[PDB]
Formats: sequence, structure tokens, C-alpha cells
Amino acid sequence: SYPIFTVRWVAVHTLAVPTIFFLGAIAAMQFIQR
Amino acid sequence: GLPWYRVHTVLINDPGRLIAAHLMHTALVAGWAGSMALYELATFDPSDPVLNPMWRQGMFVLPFMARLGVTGSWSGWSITGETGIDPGFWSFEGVALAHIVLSGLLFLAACWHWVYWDLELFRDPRTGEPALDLPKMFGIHLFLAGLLCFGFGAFHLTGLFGPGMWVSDPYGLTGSVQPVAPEWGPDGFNPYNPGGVVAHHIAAGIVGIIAGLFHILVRPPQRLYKALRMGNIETVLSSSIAAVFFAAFVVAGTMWYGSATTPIELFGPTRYQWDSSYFQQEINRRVQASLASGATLEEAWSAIPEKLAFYDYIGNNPAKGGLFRTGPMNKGDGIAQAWKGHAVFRNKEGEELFVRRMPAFFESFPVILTDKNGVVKADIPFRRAESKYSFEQQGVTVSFYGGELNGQTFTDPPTVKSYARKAIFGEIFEFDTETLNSDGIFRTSPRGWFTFAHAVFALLFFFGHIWHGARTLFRDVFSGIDPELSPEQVEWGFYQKVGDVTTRK
Amino acid sequence: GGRIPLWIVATVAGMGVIVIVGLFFYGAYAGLGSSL
Amino acid sequence: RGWFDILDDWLKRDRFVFVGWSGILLFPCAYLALGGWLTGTTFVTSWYTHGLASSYLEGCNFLTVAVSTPANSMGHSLLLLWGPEAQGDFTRWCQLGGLWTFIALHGAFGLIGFMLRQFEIARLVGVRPYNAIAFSAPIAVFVSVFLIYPLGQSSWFFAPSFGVAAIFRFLLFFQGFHNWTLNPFHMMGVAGVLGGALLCAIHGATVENTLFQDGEGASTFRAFNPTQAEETYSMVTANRFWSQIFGIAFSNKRWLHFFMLFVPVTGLWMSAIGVVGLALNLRSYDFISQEIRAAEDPEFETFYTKNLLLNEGIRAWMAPQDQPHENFVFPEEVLPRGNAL
Amino acid sequence: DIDGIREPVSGSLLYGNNIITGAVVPSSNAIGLHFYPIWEAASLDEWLYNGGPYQLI
Amino acid sequence: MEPNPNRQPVELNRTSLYLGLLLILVLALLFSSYFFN
Amino acid sequence: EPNPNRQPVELNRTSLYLGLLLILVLALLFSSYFFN
Amino acid sequence: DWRVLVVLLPVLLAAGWAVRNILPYAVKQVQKLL
Amino acid sequence: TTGERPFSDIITSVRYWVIHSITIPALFIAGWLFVSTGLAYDVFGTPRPDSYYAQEQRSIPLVTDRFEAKQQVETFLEQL
Amino acid sequence: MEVNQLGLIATALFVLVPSVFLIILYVQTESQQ
Amino acid sequence: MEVNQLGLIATALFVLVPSVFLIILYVQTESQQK
Amino acid sequence: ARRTWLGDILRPLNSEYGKVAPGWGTTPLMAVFMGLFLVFLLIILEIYNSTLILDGVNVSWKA
Amino acid sequence: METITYVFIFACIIALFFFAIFFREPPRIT
Amino acid sequence: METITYVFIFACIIALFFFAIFFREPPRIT
Amino acid sequence: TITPSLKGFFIGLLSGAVVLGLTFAVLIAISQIDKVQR
Ligand code: CLA
Ligand code: CLA
Ligand code: CLA
Ligand SMILES: CC1=C(/C=C/C(C)=C/C=C/C(C)=C/C=C/C=C(C)/C=C/C=C(C)/C=C/C2=C(C)CCCC2(C)C)C(C)(C)CCC1
Ligand SMILES: CC1=C(/C=C/C(C)=C/C=C/C(C)=C/C=C/C=C(C)/C=C/C=C(C)/C=C/C2=C(C)CCCC2(C)C)C(C)(C)CCC1
Ligand SMILES: CCCCCCCCCCCCO[C@@H]1O[C@H](CO)[C@@H](O[C@H]2O[C@H](CO)[C@@H](O)[C@H](O)[C@H]2O)[C@H](O)[C@H]1O
Ligand SMILES: CCCCCCCCCCCCO[C@@H]1O[C@H](CO)[C@@H](O[C@H]2O[C@H](CO)[C@@H](O)[C@H](O)[C@H]2O)[C@H](O)[C@H]1O
Ligand SMILES: CCCCCCCS[C@@H]1O[C@H](CO)[C@@H](O)[C@H](O)[C@H]1O
Ligand SMILES: CCCCCCCS[C@@H]1O[C@H](CO)[C@@H](O)[C@H](O)[C@H]1O
Ligand SMILES: CCCCCCCS[C@@H]1O[C@H](CO)[C@@H](O)[C@H](O)[C@H]1O
Ligand SMILES: [Ca+2]
Ligand SMILES: [Fe+2]
Ligand SMILES: [Mg+2]
Repeated sequence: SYPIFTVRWVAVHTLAVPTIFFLGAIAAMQFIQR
Repeated sequence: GLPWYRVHTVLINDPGRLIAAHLMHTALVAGWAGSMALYELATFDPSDPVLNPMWRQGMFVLPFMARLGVTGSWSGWSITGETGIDPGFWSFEGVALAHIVLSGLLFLAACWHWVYWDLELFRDPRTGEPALDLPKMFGIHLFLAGLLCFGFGAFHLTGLFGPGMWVSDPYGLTGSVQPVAPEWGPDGFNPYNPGGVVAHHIAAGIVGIIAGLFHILVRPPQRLYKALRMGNIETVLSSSIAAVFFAAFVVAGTMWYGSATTPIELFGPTRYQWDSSYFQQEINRRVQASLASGATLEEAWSAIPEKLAFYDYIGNNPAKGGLFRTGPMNKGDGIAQAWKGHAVFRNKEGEELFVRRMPAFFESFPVILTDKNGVVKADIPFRRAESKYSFEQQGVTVSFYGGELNGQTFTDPPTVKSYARKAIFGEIFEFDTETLNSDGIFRTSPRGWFTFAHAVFALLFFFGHIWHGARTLFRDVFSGIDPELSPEQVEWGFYQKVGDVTTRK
Repeated sequence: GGRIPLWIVATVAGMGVIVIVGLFFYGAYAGLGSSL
Repeated sequence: RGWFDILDDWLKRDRFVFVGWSGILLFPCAYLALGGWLTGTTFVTSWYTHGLASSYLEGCNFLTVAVSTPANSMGHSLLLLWGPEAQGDFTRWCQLGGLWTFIALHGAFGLIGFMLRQFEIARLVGVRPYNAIAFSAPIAVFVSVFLIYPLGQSSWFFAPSFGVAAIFRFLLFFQGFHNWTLNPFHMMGVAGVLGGALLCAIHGATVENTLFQDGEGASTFRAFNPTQAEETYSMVTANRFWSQIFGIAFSNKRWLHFFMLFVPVTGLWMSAIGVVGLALNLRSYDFISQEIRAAEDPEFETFYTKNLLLNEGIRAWMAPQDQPHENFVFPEEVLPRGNAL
Repeated sequence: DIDGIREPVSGSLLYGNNIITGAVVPSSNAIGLHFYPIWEAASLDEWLYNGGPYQLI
Repeated sequence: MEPNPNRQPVELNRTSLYLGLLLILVLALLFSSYFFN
Repeated sequence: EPNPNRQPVELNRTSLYLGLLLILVLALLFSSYFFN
Repeated sequence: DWRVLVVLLPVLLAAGWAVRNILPYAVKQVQKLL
Repeated sequence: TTGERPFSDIITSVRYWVIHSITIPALFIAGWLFVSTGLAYDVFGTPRPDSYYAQEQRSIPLVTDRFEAKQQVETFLEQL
Repeated sequence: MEVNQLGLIATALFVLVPSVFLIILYVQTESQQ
Repeated sequence: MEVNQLGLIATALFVLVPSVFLIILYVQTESQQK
Repeated sequence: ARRTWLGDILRPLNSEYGKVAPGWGTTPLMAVFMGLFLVFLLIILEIYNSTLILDGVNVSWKA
Repeated sequence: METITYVFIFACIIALFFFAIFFREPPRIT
Repeated sequence: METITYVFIFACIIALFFFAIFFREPPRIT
Repeated sequence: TITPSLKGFFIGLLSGAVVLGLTFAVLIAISQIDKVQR
């Protein structure tokens, strides 16, 4: 019966959540043309 | 035995010999001050505060004596160029002698405290062990520091009982020692308002007096006594070193940017005055006002003080030196003799052209001349075969207004080019390069050398703070960790709270 | 609890990284930053 | 116990990521500095401060993105978002270089927090805090290069910009303008870094090749137990090998490992001192005796005089675009060039 | 004459260098990758002018 | 004068001598060029 | 095997003071001629 | 700006589905501490 | 050994992937749209490819005034 | 070469002063019982 | 005064070399067992 | 140890080694003064930096 | 003078190598 | 530099006088 | 009077106090709920 929301959980998501968002942004950029 | 880097730890448990060592250190520092002032007096030329002031001559302690009111010599001169002044005892020479005598007295007291180290005063009456009550010592010393700080501001800086301090106009032309009233409004926190310096020492001194009395009368809380190890003299070394590197960074910063306590007639101009053409703008303002009042061009420029023109010259910029280019600025470009006057360049069409000045970043710089709109009009080419803007092709001449060369015009291209090369440094001066065998390479001023040493020392003292703070808080493990160190204290999961045996799961 | 084998997660996650980094290298040759 | 001690308990719980009192300073500042860098290099331009593109959004790649310094006209402004330059406007703040001071200052306090963490953890597990002490070298480098150096120069503009190619430009600027390779404090830095790398390699290789056979496997990693009392490699054999190969060898393991701290840490500290000098243009730029001889004797040439000619080219060819506030126009004819090139 | 253009570069202490500027200078560009031992030179003076010591070292 | 109980002998072993002389001599070999300038 | 001809060496404090006096006074005497 | 609602709605729809499948275990963890 | 659930446990469970098969793609698409709608340009003030220069201007809009730099960029932008 | 006239004394004392400091300490270590 | 430039190093070494010789001998005398 | 006239006069000033006030004592008051001092340093830094600009305070040689 | 100084320091270092190798404090297993 | 040298040696001699008198090896009857 | 940058100074000062205040209130609250067992 492990807890779910821990310090580790927060630390993981402060990094993981923006990373996926940014990777979607940079993916979109590969189709921008001047 | 003790390794070489620990020999001085024998003083940790010996208050009397620690005082002896501190006395000896104080004797050496005061002795350095006295010897340094004597060496500067044996080499300082006082005959020209306009073009050969102290900061051109590598003077380091002379500006500090002058800053607080010591401006005269027993031999009759003053640093503002006066003759036949009577300074009383407190000339540069008297200050030096006093420091030498102090050094000797401190040396003798050090001998006494080294021999008679075992004074009852240094023993805890209860245990008979060596003991210093550092919290109460702090209060005593802070109270004394507060009194002295207050007295310095209230009597010396005000001139109420003392000479005052060095103050000057915004262009460092008419500096002198003056009484200064405290500034109690928000402009007191302006680093360029000297009245804020007076207000600081009055207000901080009173605060130091009050805090001193507090620290004499109130014991530290047990929580703070234990956490900072107030029974351990090395805690005081740690935080004192911290305070000292803070102070050292501050004096490095105020030396480099300038303030009411780092005036340009004592330490030289700042690099930012070159960056912003501070003196050039004021020179140009005065010339234009003269012309507006009907002056000829020669009269307008002849009205510019040589001292003001000399500040508008990159050889006085403290950011033009070199780490191993030693000595006074005079050793580089020479001993300045006279302003040559303002060079005005023109092409064959008669348009006025302006030499692009050298930024401090550049050891060398090309010669490029523009019109008033920044359009390139002439230069000194490197490759010749496709030159279009050479002085020969453009018929460039130079005329001088003010100074030695006032009223003269040069048309010979090599001569015009030589003046243009000097114009990248700003206003043009004649130098004596023979007296010192000057080498023609720029050196920094006392402002630069002061800033370098104190930023470097400040950074090194950060390490000292880290080291002794570590020694204080980890004294129990200075020789190593516990041989029976419980593996459960370092492995995960045994204790809920790290390093707390009472939280075992 | 353990229903999805760790080796499949590693393989799929790894392939995802290759795809996204491959896309970034493709973009070095097309659109902005391509010098064209 | 009171609320402070209750708070102390929770801060120092043994968890996956230790927090501690130092974590209150470390984690926000580290996160903002890193987040600021990723945000800026992903989305933010340097057009208004440098005339440069610097983000993925504009077409840069990992090597050329940066969070660039503010314009030279900002001076040494803290460039606070609520300050007098941006006046609370987040978009303007980014265009003005506000992310540069954001990263530098949060990074500085983050580094303080990290070293406090090293002290705090060492104190809790009961070890001497040499790791924290060794970390003063990274801190001396960061503070001298990203804070003291620009503070001595005209503005933050001349600090390093936070990017791969931006840092390379910083190296080349220092060669051309400061002759930084000639500086004996940089040379000591090189010795400490290259000597550190050497000690790292040679110590690891020596341990791995004087191991005792403590198991039957041909892969030897499993034949170690952290709690074991015995040395896992033979110091005596290691000492004889190096004594016979090189002439000298370690014999004291405590000295060896202290020396491994000392060499790179001292090297970085020395390089920091040199950079403090370069903050004031107090360079080791020239050897005066060389210049006197070379000026009078046009057949005298050394590698020292050759490198200054390279420096003069760097300055002339890079300054107009690298220092746009200066509005340099250098007509072709003034550019220093050798034959043909 | 490192670059083979009769422009000899001084490397040694006795010829005006200090520890920082001094060097043993690479052999002449006129030699290229040719093997230039002492016995290929007409004299030690030629060998030195052309950067012979560099190849030997 | 009663003997001061805080005194301690001082040591420098041969290896520390060799290490110190190397540091000093190599520092001098490095900085001497800048002293001559 | 250890060399049996070794002996310790001594210089007492008075000899130190006497020697330093000799050296310093000789230097004070000869320095003018070294500077010339 | 519509573009903020278009960009935040994907992220907002994700935070709703994750609390929905963690609610039987988030309140369970919450009631244990208190 | 600190009491949190092991990561290998978490990322091999069905419930984790039920959640993150929604949340991870949703974040990715939100980041995509942040760019593709052009919103990233206006949040951070980054020039679009047609917005570095006016059609005939040959001068970079470098900021030259510390305290009116804000208005300077505004003027530089209205010139486009 | 026109070198700095103080370079020689600077280099000489830079070597000699700390070197003799170490030799003094080494020799009195050897002479201890 | 145009003094001999080697006068300084000559005097310095004249003082320091024999003085240091004596200091070495004195200190290693004091440190011998008593 | 050696008693002296001056030592006897100063003896009480070096007599309370290790004496403390109970618990946290004046720590809260100390923290207030530390906070005010931090704000003070922040004010003088931002004035020097031209981040904080006040009426009648011209941070230049021209004042 | 400079050349003599540079070669002197170098020669001292080489001498130091000789003593540090052949007249080292011998490693002893205790 | 010559004056500094002369005054330095003199000062060292005066310092030696001080140590030779007050820090002498004390004469002892055995 | 109160210049714009002094108003900005107050905004920054208040913003920092809020961030620190909220941070410690949250930590203190959490520490009181989830105490270590002794
Ligand atoms: C705060 C310290 C300080 C500062 C800022 C000054 C500033 C100045 N001095 Mg003064 N001086 C000082 C202390 C200082 N002095 C001391 C302590 C003495 C007694 C020695 C003197 C005696 C003195 C004399 C006799 C003269 C000066 C002169 C001057 C002027 C020129 C300085 C110069 O050329 O430096 C040059 C600086 C250097 C070459 C930098 C040296 C860097 C060192 C060598 C690096 C060492 C590194 C180390 C070995 C590495 C260790 C590594 C290890 C940890 C692993 C300048 C105004 C000159 C002047 O013009 O007088 C009118 C002059 O003639 N000073
Ligand atoms: C107020 C300043 C101050 C004081 C009183 C002390 C005092 C002490 N230090 Mg600390 N320290 C300081 C600042 C200070 N330190 C700074 C700024 C640093 C960074 C450089 C350090 C780094 C440091 C380390 C790494 C260690 C100490 C140690 C010690 C203890 C033994 C010192 C010793 O025996 O040296 C004996 C020194 C010699 C025999 C010769 C030193 C020669 C120097 C390096 C070259 C020339 C110095 C020159 C004369 C200095 C001029 C003054 C300068 C400020 C301009 C002693 C308590 C030691 C300790 O903790 O022991 C338990 C120790 O290991 N200190
Ligand atoms: C402990 C973590 C921490 C630390 C040390 C910093 C430090 C810093 N931040 Mg960062 N930040 C943090 C967390 C942190 N931040 C968090 C969690 C966020 C997200 C909200 C941010 C978002 C952020 C932004 C957007 C910016 C900063 C900026 C800064 C810099 C200027 C801050 C300042 O002037 O405050 C001043 C305030 C104080 C020092 C607080 C004083 C508290 C005292 C001790 C008590 C007094 C209270 C007072 C009486 C209240 C009265 C108000 C009333 C009179 C009006 C400084 C480097 C600025 C920057 O980097 O510019 C380049 C900037 O623009 N931070
Ligand atoms: C006894 C007596 C007396 C006398 C006295 C005297 C005479 C004194 C003197 C004193 C002195 C005369 C002193 C001096 C001092 C000095 C010093 C102390 C210095 C130091 C230095 C240093 C430390 C340096 C360092 C360095 C270098 C070298 C290089 C560069 C870097 C540096 C800076 C680091 C009388 C009569 C009063 C009476 C009473 C008794
Ligand atoms: C600034 C700012 C802020 C903040 C923000 C933040 C905090 C952010 C974060 C952000 C983030 C947090 C982001 C992230 C991102 C990430 C990414 C973008 C990544 C990528 C990666 C990659 C790409 C990878 C690569 C690689 C490597 C590295 C190695 C090998 C493998 C591979 C190749 C794959 C605030 C609001 C406070 C305020 C205002 C300002
Ligand atoms: C020009 C540059 C010169 C700079 C260097 C000059 C300073 C050198 C100072 C060295 C001082 C040595 O200090 C010396 O310490 C040793 C121990 O180490 C003491 O020796 C003492 O301890 C040992 C214990 O083993 C006993 O055997 C000995 O009988 C006892 O007197 C000496 O009484 C003391 O004279
Ligand atoms: C530029 C200046 C250079 C000047 C260099 C000066 C050279 C001076 C060399 C002095 C050598 C002294 O030599 C030293 O003698 C002492 C005794 O006196 C020896 O000491 C030996 O005798 C004593 C007493 O019996 C024992 O305590 C000791 O255990 C034993 O080893 C040392 O092992 C040796 O190192
Ligand atoms: C150790 C030698 C002491 C020499 C003392 C000479 C005193 S001289 C005396 O001193 C005063 C100083 O302020 C002057 O005001 C006064 O006019 C002056 O004549
Ligand atoms: C040959 C052209 C006219 C004379 C030179 C014009 C520049 S002016 C010249 O500059 C020298 C440094 O080079 C100074 O030393 C000297 O005092 C000054 O006369
Ligand atoms: C975060 C700064 C630390 C300042 C600590 C001051 C605590 S104040 C202190 O607090 C105790 C509970 O912790 C109480 O027992 C007591 O009533 C109170 O005086
Ligand atoms: Ca000459
Ligand atoms: Fe190891
Ligand atoms: Mg692309």
C-alpha cells in the first residue's frame, strides 16, 4: 500500500510535464518555413 | 608533529599568546603603512597636480592620507599645489612617523604578552582552563567600534573637531579637504553624496553603541549558542572572515565605479568616464558656450583647462593596463608636460572630420575619420592597392586650437597621420618619455591596482570562510569519522529522519 | 502492478526517442535553420 | 518540540530526493535557472540585444541556441521584471535580455543552495565536508566569470551568454582581446584540469588492474562487498609498478585521495583569479622585452609575435558584428590581412 | 624557417625567447613530409636552419 | 617562566620536502618570464 | 648497513647570534662596493 | 485570446482524466494521514 | 529503500499507462499548438520570419536606451 | 633583451625564501629523536 | 645614483645564503632530543 | 596563573564563559533586525544600480 | 641573465627528480 | 634601492641586538 | 514622492514576501500533519 503523491512525485512532474510540452513545441517547429 | 600548515593552531588554547600574535600582526601592518608612506614621499613629485598628480605616479597610500585631511608636507608643499603651508605635526611625514612608532610599541607589547602568557585573566575561574567569553567580548568590541565610528563621523568628517574629508566638483578640477555636513534625507544613500558618508558614521555608530550595550548585557540564546558553537573561537574566525570579504567586495566595487570616497583627483578617473565620454561632453559644452558668447575657435579652446583635457585621454583610463606592466602610469606614456591643444581634422573639401576613438577593450585600433553624421571620410589603409579613403587621396589636414600647437595647421600627410593616431586616445599631450625611460605602453592607475587586489583577496577569503566554517561545525570529525559508525545511519530506510537514531523504523 | 514487461516499455520508449530526435535532424535540412 | 523542530523533522526525512533546510533555497533557484535556460533557448530571441537569432523557434539547433546577455546600454542593471526597464511587461523583459540576469542570479543562489546542501547532508550522515569544500572551485569559477568579469567591464553584455556556440565565442573573444592563453593563472587552470583528468584516469585504471581475485567470475565487478573490511586492490603491487615505471608512486592512500581533491580544485581557483584580472583588462597581453626587440628589429620573430597578429585579426574581423552598439564601420582597406587571404 | 619562405622564427632562449615564448620550431614547409635526418643535410648549419631538430625529437 | 603547555613539535617529511620544492621551482619556472617581462 | 662514521651537528644559540652578526656586518661593509 | 484556450484545453482535459482514475486512491491516501 | 513505490513497479502497471496514455499526448499536443497557433511568438516577443526587418530597412533594431528601451522596441515594432 | 631589472631578484627570492623555509623544517624533522 | 645593477642580488644572496645556513643548523640543534 | 592589577580589574568581563539565555531567547527579535537589514542592503544596492530611482537622488558625479 | 635564470631553475628541477626517485623515503610495509 | 638595502641591513642588525640581549641563552651555574 | 521604480520596488518586495510566506506556511502545515514517529 504505497502512497502516490510524494515529494518524489512532485519533483518528477515539475520536470516531466514541461519536458513533454516543450518537445511537442519543438516538434511543431520542424515544419515552420520562412 | 604538527604539519607546516597547522603550526599556528598552538594559539587556539592560549589567549595570551594569541593576543601576542595579533599584536605582532598589527605591528607589521602599521610598520608597512609607515614604510610605504616614506617610500612614496621619497619618490613623489609634488610640483604639478595638474598633469603629474599622485595617481599618475603610482601612489597608493598618499591618496588615503589626503582623503581624510592630510594634504601637506613638512617641506612646505601641499597636494593641491600650494607653497609655504604649515601642516603642523600631521603632515604626510608625521603620519608616517606615528605609524612607525606605533609599530614599535606594538612589537614591544607583543613580546610582553608572549612571555607573560599565563595570566589569571585568561583562566575560567570555575575550571582553571583557558577561556574567552566570546559573546561578551563581542559586545565590548562592538560598543568601542560604535563609539569610534560615531566620533569619526560627528567630529572628524564634520570638521567640528577634525579636518573633514576630500570633496570635489563633478569634473575633479578643484578638489580640497572640507567639512561636510550629514545628509539625513534619501540622498544620503547616494554613493556620490559625501554628506551621506557623514550621516552613515553618525547613525551606524549610534546603532553600534546600542547593539554593543545589548551584546554586553544579554546572553546568547541557548539555541544560537549551540548552533553557532559560541564556545569555539574558530566560529568567530569563520564569520569575521565572511564580514571581511563582504567589505572587501564593497570597496572593490566603489573603487571601480567611483563614489564620494574614491575621488578622481586621488585615484584617477574611472573607466566609465571614458566609456560615456564624460569629460569630452563637458569640454564640448564649454567650447560651445564660449562660441555662443562670441569667442573665436582659438579662444574657446584656449579656455579649456589643461586638467579637464587631460581627463579626456585614454592613457588615464584604468582599464588600459596590464598585469605585469608594473609601476606608475608615467612609466608608460611618460610624464605629461602640456596639452598640445584640440586637433581639428579636415579634408580637401573643408568638412570637419572626427577620429573614431579607441574603446578600452582594444590593445590596438585602426584610424578611421567620419563626418558629423558618422559617414566614413578618410582612414589609414592597411592594404594600399585598393585604398579609397587615404589621407593623401582625401587631402586631410589638421589644425590645433588651444594648447601648445594653438593656431598651427599641418598638411604633410605623415605628420597629419601621426596626430590622427594620437587622436584615437582622445586629447593629445606632450610627454617626457626620457626621465623614466618610459616604454610607450599603457599602465593602470591606483584605482585599477586597488580594485584588482581587493577583488582577488575578497574571493580568496570566501574560501577561508568556507574552510573555517566547516572546521567549526565539524570539529568532532576533524580527525576522521567514528570508527564504529552505525551502517544503519547511512543506509536508506532505517531512520525516518536522516541521522536521528530516535526515528528508527 | 507488473502487467506490462519492463523490456517492452524500454523498447517502446527508446523507439519514441529515436523518432523525435530523428524528426529534429530532419528539421535541420528543411524550413528554418536549413540555410535554404 | 516546537514548530521549528517539527519543520526540521519533515525537512530531513529520508526520502528519494532529500530536501533539507538548504532545499528551500536550492530547489526553486536551480529549477528556475534550468527552466529559464530551456524556456529562452526554446522560444526567446536575441534580435533586440545582439541582432542574433538564438532559439529553436527561430531555427537554431542545440549548438547555436542561447539565452544571450542584455544590450550594452542596459549596463549592469539587475533587469528585474518589475524594474524600471521592463516595468512588469513580460514580453518586453524577454526582448531586453531579462532572462539572462534571471538565470545568472537564480543560478548563483542555486549554487549557494547546493553547497549548503553538501554541508547539511555531510553533517547529518556524520562525514567531513570536503565535498562542499571541493565545490568552492565551481563557485569561484561561476562568480568570477558570470558576475565579476562583466561587472568590471562596461555591462552584462560582455558576460558569457548561456549557450554552446555563445560560450565558444567567449573563448575566442578572450584569445583575441585578452590574450588569455598567455595568462599564467589560466595556465595553472589548464594544469589543474588536465592533471585532474590524468589522476582520474590513472587512479581508476590502477585500482582496476591491481584488484585481488575475490571471486571466480571473469567479470570482476561482482567480487566486491561495500561492507567488506579488506582493500579490494593491492596498494603494495600498485606502488611497486609505478615506482618501477615512472620512478615515484603513491604509498599513502589518504594522501592520494587528498591530492585528487587538491589538484583540480586549486587549478579552478587559479583560473578564477586570472579572470578577476581580466575584469579590469589587467591582462598578461604582452612581454615588453619582446615588443622592444621586435619594434627595432624587423627580422625578429617568435611564436609570441605570431599569436598577436592572429589576435589583431580576431579583433578587427569580429568586433563590428560582435559589438553592434559600437556601430563600427571598418572599410575593407583598413582590415588587417596577410597576402592573398 | 618553419614555413619555407626564408622567414626564420626564433625558438631558443639564447636567441631572444623566454620560457613562455620559446619552442623547438617545426621543420620547413619546403621539406613537407620528406625524411630529414642529420645526414641528409650538407651541414649542421643547414640542418638547423631547416628545422632538423624537430624531426629528430 | 613556567613552560607553555601549548607548544608542539613541527614536522616536514622528505616527501613533503620534495613536493614543496617541486611546487616552488615549477612556479618559479612559470612566473619568471613575467617577472623579466 | 648503517655507516658508523656519522655524527650529529650542532649550532647553539650564541653561535647563531655570532654568525648572523658576522654576516650582516660583512654585508653592511661590502654592499657599498657591490653597488659601486 | 482564443489561442490560450485552444492550447490549455488539451492540458486541462488531461488533468481531469487523471484525477478521475486516481480519485479512488487519492482520497484513500488522504484519509490515512488524517 | 526510502518507502516510495519503486519506479519499475509504477511504469509497468496498467493504471499508470491508462493515465499517461492521455496526459502525455495531451501535453505534447498542447505544446504543438502553442507553436502552430503562433502564440509562442507573442508571449515571448520573438520575430516571425517576416518580422525581423521592414521591407527596405537595412538596420538591426538594436536597443540603445536603458530606461526607454521598452518604448524603443515598441517603436521598432510599429515600423514593421 | 631589455628585461625588467628587478626580474632577477624577484625570481631569486621567490625560489629561495620558500625553499629555505622547507629545508629548515625538513632538517629539524630529521634531527628529532 | 647609477649603481651596479648586480649590486642588489649580490648583497641579497650574500646575506641570505650564509644566514639560512646558520638558521638550518640552529633549528635542527634545538629539535634534537633533550 | 599570574594575577596582575589590570587583570583583577578586568576579571569580571571574562567570567561568564558559556552562560546562555534559555531556549530561543531573543532569536525572534534578531530575525526581525536581520530582515530589515536585508531590505536595507537591497535598497542601497538598487539605488547604486539605477534599479531604484528616487526624487532628488541623482546617482552620478553630477550630485 | 634571463637565460641563465631559466636554465638554472630547470637544472634544479632535474636534480630534484634524481633525489626524489633514487633518494626517496623508502616505502615500508608496517 | 641602494638606500633601502643599507637601511634594511642596519635594521636587521638592530633586531639581532634585541634578540641577542633579551632572548639570549641564559647563563646557568651547574 | 513615490516614483514608478519605488512602486516597482514595493511590488517586488511584496511579491517576494508572498512567495516566502506561502512557502513556509505550506511546509509548516505539511510538517504538522505528517510528523515523524518516535
Ligand atoms: C593591496 C595591495 C597593494 C596595491 C593595490 C598596491 C599598488 C601599487 N603599488 Mg604597492 N606594495 C604593496 C601593496 C600594494 N601596492 C606591498 C605589500 C609592498 C611591499 C612589497 C608594496 C611596495 C611597492 C613598491 C616598492 C612599489 C609599489 C608600487 C605600486 C603601484 C604599482 C603596482 C604594480 O606595478 O603591481 C604589479 C603587480 C603584479 C606584477 C602582480 C603580482 C601577482 C603575483 C606575483 C602572483 C603570485 C601568484 C602565486 C605565486 C600563485 C600561488 C599558486 C599556489 C596557490 C598553487 C600601484 C599603485 C610601485 C610604484 O609605482 O610606487 C610609486 C612601486 O615602485 N608598491
Ligand atoms: C583572518 C584571516 C585568517 C586567520 C587568522 C587564519 C588562521 C588559521 N588558518 Mg585559515 N584561511 C584564510 C584566513 C585566515 N586563516 C584564508 C583567506 C584562506 C584561503 C587562502 C584560509 C585557508 C586555510 C586552510 C586551507 C587552512 C587554514 C588553517 C588555519 C590555522 C593554521 C594556520 C597556519 O598554521 O599557517 C601556517 C602557514 C605557513 C607556515 C606559511 C603560509 C605561507 C603563505 C601561504 C604564503 C605567503 C603569505 C603572506 C605572508 C600573506 C600576506 C598577507 C595577505 C593577506 C596579503 C589558523 C587557525 C589550517 C587549519 O585549519 O589547521 C587546522 C589550514 O589547513 N586556513
Ligand atoms: C527562495 C527561492 C528564491 C530566491 C532566493 C529568489 C531570488 C530572486 N528572484 Mg526569484 N522566484 C522564486 C523563488 C526565488 N527567487 C519563485 C518560487 C518564483 C515564481 C513565483 C520566482 C519568480 C521570479 C521572477 C519573475 C523574478 C524573480 C527575480 C529574483 C531576483 C530578485 C528578487 C527580489 O528582488 O525580491 C525582493 C524581495 C525580497 C528580497 C523579499 C524580502 C523579504 C524580507 C526579508 C521580509 C520583508 C517583507 C516586507 C516588509 C513586505 C512589505 C511589502 C510592503 C511594504 C509593500 C532574486 C535573484 C527577478 C529577477 O530574477 O530579475 C532578473 C524576477 O524578475 N523571481
Ligand atoms: C622597536 C621600537 C621602535 C622602532 C620601530 C621600527 C623602526 C619599526 C619598523 C617597522 C617596519 C619597517 C615594518 C615593515 C613591515 C613591512 C611588511 C609587513 C611588508 C609585507 C609585505 C608583503 C606581505 C608583501 C606581499 C606581496 C609581495 C611580496 C609580492 C606582491 C604580492 C604581495 C602584495 C602579496 C621605536 C623607535 C618606535 C621605539 C619603540 C621600540
Ligand atoms: C523562465 C521563467 C519562469 C520559469 C519557467 C520554467 C520553470 C520552465 C521550465 C521548463 C522546462 C523544465 C522545460 C523542459 C524542456 C526539456 C526539453 C526540451 C528536453 C529535451 C531533451 C532532449 C532533446 C534529449 C536529448 C538527448 C540527450 C540529451 C542525450 C542522449 C539522448 C538524446 C539525444 C535524446 C517563471 C514562469 C517562473 C517566471 C518567468 C521566467
Ligand atoms: C629567510 C626565510 C626563513 C624562514 C624560515 C624561518 C622559520 C623556521 C622556524 C622553525 C621553528 C622550529 O621550532 C622548533 O620546533 C622543534 C620541534 O619541531 C622544537 O623541538 C622540541 O621538540 C622536540 C620533540 O620531538 C624535542 O626533541 C626538542 O628537544 C624540543 O626542544 C624546537 O625547540 C624548536 O626550535
Ligand atoms: C641556499 C641555502 C642552502 C643551505 C643548505 C644547508 C645545508 C644544511 C645541511 C644540514 C644537514 C644536517 O644533517 C642532519 O644531522 C642531524 C644531526 O645533526 C641528523 O640527525 C640524526 O642525529 C640526531 C641526534 O643524534 C637524531 O636525533 C636523529 O634521529 C638522527 O637522524 C639528521 O638525520 C640530518 O638531517
Ligand atoms: C615625536 C615628535 C613630536 C613633534 C611635535 C611637534 C609639534 S608642532 C605643533 O603641532 C600641532 C599639530 O596639530 C600644530 O597645530 C602646531 O601649529 C605645531 O606647531
Ligand atoms: C611626427 C608627427 C608630429 C609629432 C608626433 C605627433 C604625436 S604627439 C607626440 O607623441 C609622442 C608619443 O608617440 C609623445 O611622446 C610626444 O610627447 C608627443 O609630442
Ligand atoms: C526560521 C527562523 C527560526 C527562528 C526560530 C524562532 C522560534 S520562536 C520559539 O519557537 C518555539 C517553537 O519552535 C516555541 O517553543 C517558543 O514559544 C518560541 O519562543
Ligand atoms: Ca628610451
Ligand atoms: Fe580511490
Ligand atoms: Mg527546420
